Amino acid sequence: LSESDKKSKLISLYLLNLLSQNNTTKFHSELQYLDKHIKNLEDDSLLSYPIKLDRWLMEGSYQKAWDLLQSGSQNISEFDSFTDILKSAIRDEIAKNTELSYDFLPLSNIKALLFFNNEKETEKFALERNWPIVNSKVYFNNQSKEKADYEDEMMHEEDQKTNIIEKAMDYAISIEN
Amino acid sequence: ILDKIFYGVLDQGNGWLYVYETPNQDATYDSALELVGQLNKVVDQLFEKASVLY
Amino acid sequence: LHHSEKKYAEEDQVQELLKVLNEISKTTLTLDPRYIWRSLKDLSSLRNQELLNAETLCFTVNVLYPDSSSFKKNLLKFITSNHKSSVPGSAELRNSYPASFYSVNTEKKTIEVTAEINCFMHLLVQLFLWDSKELEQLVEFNRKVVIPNLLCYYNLRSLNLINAKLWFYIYLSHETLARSSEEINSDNQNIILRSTMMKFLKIASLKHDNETKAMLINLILRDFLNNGEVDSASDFISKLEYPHTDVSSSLEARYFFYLSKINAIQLDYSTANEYIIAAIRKAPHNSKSLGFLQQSNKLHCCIQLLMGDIPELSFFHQSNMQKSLLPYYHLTKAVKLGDLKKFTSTITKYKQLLLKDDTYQLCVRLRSNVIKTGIRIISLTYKKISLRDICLKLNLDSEQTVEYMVSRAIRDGVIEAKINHEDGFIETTELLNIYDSEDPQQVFDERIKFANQLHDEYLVSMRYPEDKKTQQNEK
Amino acid sequence: MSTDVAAAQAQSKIDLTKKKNEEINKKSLEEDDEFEDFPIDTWANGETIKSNAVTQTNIWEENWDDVEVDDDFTNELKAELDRYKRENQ
Amino acid sequence: RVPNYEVSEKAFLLTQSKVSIEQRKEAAEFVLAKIKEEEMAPYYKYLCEEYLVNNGQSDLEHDEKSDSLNEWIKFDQELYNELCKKNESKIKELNEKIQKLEEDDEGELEQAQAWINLGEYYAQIGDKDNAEKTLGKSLSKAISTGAKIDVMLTIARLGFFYNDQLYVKEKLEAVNSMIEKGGDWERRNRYKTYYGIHCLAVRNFKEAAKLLVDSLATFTSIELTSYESIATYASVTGLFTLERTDLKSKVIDSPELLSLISTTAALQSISSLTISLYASDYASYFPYLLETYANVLIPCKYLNRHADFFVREMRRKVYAQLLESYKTLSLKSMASAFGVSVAFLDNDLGKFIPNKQLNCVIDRVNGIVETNRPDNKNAQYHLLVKQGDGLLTKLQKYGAAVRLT
Amino acid sequence: INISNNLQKALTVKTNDELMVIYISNLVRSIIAFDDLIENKIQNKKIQEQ
Repeated sequence: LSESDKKSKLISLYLLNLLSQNNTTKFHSELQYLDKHIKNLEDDSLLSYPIKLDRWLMEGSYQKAWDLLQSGSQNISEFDSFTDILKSAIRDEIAKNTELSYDFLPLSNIKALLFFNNEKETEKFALERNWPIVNSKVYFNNQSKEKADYEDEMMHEEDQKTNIIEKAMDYAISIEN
Repeated sequence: ILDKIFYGVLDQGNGWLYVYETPNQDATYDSALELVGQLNKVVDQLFEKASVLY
Repeated sequence: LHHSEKKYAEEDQVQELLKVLNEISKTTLTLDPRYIWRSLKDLSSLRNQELLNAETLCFTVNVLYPDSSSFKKNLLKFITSNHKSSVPGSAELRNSYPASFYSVNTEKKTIEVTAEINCFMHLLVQLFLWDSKELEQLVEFNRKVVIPNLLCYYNLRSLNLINAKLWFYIYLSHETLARSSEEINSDNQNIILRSTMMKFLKIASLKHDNETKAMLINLILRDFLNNGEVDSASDFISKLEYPHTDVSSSLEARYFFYLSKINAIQLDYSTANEYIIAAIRKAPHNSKSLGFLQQSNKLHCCIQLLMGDIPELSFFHQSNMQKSLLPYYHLTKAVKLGDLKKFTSTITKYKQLLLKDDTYQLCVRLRSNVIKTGIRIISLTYKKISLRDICLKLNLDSEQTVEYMVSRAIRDGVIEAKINHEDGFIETTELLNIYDSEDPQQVFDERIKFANQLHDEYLVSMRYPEDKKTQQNEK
Repeated sequence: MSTDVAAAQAQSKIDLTKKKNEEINKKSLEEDDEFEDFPIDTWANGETIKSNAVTQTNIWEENWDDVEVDDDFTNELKAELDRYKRENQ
Repeated sequence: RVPNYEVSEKAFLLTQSKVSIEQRKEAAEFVLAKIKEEEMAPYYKYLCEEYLVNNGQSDLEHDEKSDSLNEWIKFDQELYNELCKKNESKIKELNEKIQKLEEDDEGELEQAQAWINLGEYYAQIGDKDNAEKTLGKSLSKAISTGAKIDVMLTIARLGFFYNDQLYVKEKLEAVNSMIEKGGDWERRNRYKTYYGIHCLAVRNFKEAAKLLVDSLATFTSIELTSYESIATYASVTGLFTLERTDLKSKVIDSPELLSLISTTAALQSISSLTISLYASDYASYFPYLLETYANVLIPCKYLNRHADFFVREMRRKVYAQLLESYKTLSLKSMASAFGVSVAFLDNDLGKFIPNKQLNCVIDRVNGIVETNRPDNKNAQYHLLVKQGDGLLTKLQKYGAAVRLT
Repeated sequence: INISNNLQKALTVKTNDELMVIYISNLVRSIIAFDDLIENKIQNKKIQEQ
């Protein structure tokens, strides 16, 4: 990567793209290759934009990740093709996490936490993450149960969890070999 | 409770006393402790004899 | 002078030659020949330096050669030319050498030893490069000369075992060249070297030779790590044919170290830790093994901090390598105490130190790990703790912010807490009591399985040496 | 100290002439020994022996009371501040 | 011989700035007088050297800094003039004694006795080096068997003086080989007292408490240390290791400790602390603990090293008793009871709970200290699997290793 | 099953004990077979002499 001067922008764009697609594993695998030739030979000048962005999401600081994008659009060039996608990544991750963290929120409180902007957005995101609204309240407990029914439709689960009867047989026969 | 003649636990904040008088270990677990302890020693001892290969 | 020195040096080599010769020409016993070449090497290294550098050439002329002599001659010119007492009538005798065969038998030309001697003669070329610790001509010339000749052999069991050790030196000097100087040709030659190892991995598999299979695999994974492509190495280990069949334990130790790096950064620390412990165990423990030991102890500790565990303080203090584990004693402390301020300050000093050992990459993500440990302390001390109290201790900006951070952690199930946002506290949900669940059956499945593994392994190996000994004569 | 019991791994694997080629070979790809490299680079590693009583070499078994700050000054503080508070309760 | 334990203790106080200058300046005045009298000038060099930085700056063998506030550790040139003079007077006598008694009958025994005296004189002036050599020649030729053990224990005595753990250890190893050959009950008692101190300096207190509590009951001061130091040192190490039931048997209801009563400030300090732990009082425990540290742990050289551990464990032990006996507490009641506050208690607990000592949580929201110490099967299963997992690994290394060769 | 687990480990030590003890025998046997080769020379020499 390169003898151009366009390099610092383009390389930055390579990293940015991967985070909009939500792959942390692929982001490190790519970052590691770049990492040798960019380190103090190009520093981090615009390359600090995708790396700090990763860093805010790994800490769990989705508040700081939200703000970063907003401030990256007061320096808007061609960053706008990803900011729309990258706003979605934050609201999603907060939603998968909070199934294990709450049992319910009112409509005000679920807006404030996951950052929805408009009232209609609060209820629309509910249908998609399959939480019912009952009495103006979203319930994460229902997602819990929905996850639970999928486990039971496994045909994988007899041998995996293992019947008590299979385990005893399993131990017995090793000796008999 | 430290004297250990009825050994229960006192609730300062909810103001109850519960009495516990149930066994505080199982016999097979205690006899197991002696057993695995010994095997730990033994394997070191074998190797001392079996290091003639080295 | 020259003759007296070169015959005396040659005579000590001829003894070493008859040891290898009997095994390869009567068909090998795999395990025992592999071990003799390792010992051979150490003596040979000293012998080349001693009593002139043209003894190696003199030896070549004396023993039967189809044209191997010209390869040794070119090499001789780089290290300063000598060709005296290294020509016939000072460097020829056919008698008492069955590794040239008798005078009468050479004339008939019904005898063949040009093959097996050529393969070992290449070891001398490869050693002479290593003894000198020179590069230049020697890097490119040895690589060029020897390799078409291993591809001119049809590739027998005896012969693959031998040529496996020629690869180490070709790799080490290329890498050493690449690091020394910057040109685009070095990048260019890098691709052709890799490809040659890949080609040769496929051929030796057909033939079922283990020493060659393992060797190439190990060298090429290091090449992927240095360039930083995870993608190539991860595809290369999923091909999944690495041999344990007729290898050394050092080889196993090498392999495991590469898997740990790949697995650690692909955010699977559980399995990366389990390989790096094994890498150390499988590895011999000595002072000629000090790089391996030092770097595997460094890497292991970086892996525990990535988990959220703290390596033992006692690990660092009672290591006799405590001087270089000075950065790591510091990080393990910074993470424990949970201070953000201490973690930044420490990495700033030992940025360079970490960059050397390829543990700097791990440390960028240990920035995340500070926060996590600090709230693991908070979970164990306090079971109900208001949001404000957490913010005052840990200097966190808002009550909303710290909830986001705790959510991330309890998604991964480390802290195992549950937030009450409305009610304005976080309530630890861990209490265990799991002998009441069926989970101890699953723990017991592994331990019985583990014990089982040894019960097979002893049995198969034990009867194996005994067979030979009865079959063979005894006194 | 290295994984598990260090003394068991010392006892297990020793020098042989068979094992010598292999130890070196391993060590060289990793590059150098990185215990005699280090003090050239840093200009000595300063391991405390004047600041701990179980040093950095570890005479026997280590205190983990050197991670904390002497908590006697703290308890001495704690007590006095309660007496004044206690008085005026 | 005798003045070594006295000098060492007194010399230590000076270094420490946690003790009041009133105690230090007394200590120096006593010991400076002993230093000229006994010629302890080689030991006096050792002292100013060993620190270095923070005391031992005001000398004529160091350039003066403001760091040292003793100038009672400051040499004289007069001191050296007597040193040499005395060294010659005594040493010269002893030589003549060897040369006389090579002639006279039965030189195996006699020559050996003058070499025993050479060590005494070297012990006196506090040079262990030349003593090592002269007592080595005494051991080598014919003397009584029990006298060989006394000779070794003298060498080891000098090793406590300088305070090298590795030297004392080796000297005590030869004693414990020679211990049942002589059969001597006399140098077996002596062995527990010497070997007491070594174990006291080790972090292991379990062996320190077994030797030092036994040695109370039949205690030897013939070429040994005071009972005052040992009764205190014995109480400290017993407090840690013994549990409440055995605490009662071996410390409090010890007839020997009873009879010694309160006559040393040290003794009074540790005695208080064990009783108040025992009888379940908490108000008075908190100021007792502070006093024990100030007057007992610090002046002692060997418990300086275990000073911090004592404070942690002691709080941990009193908590344990309380936490066992209660399901729930308030943060209010617990704090008030020990005699601290709500703000202070919250910090004390944030040390020991994340290390997993007490197995308890504090509800900040409610205002309670909840107890959740597992005593069930789950706790027990965890202990068991830790023993088998160290086994499975150790089989894997020994098994594999033999498989290759 | 807890008690079954402790027993299974205990046997793993017996089975490994048997392995150790064979390898000692094989170690010795390597040396005994080596000795035959030397010893022949000693036998051959006698026939010539006597």
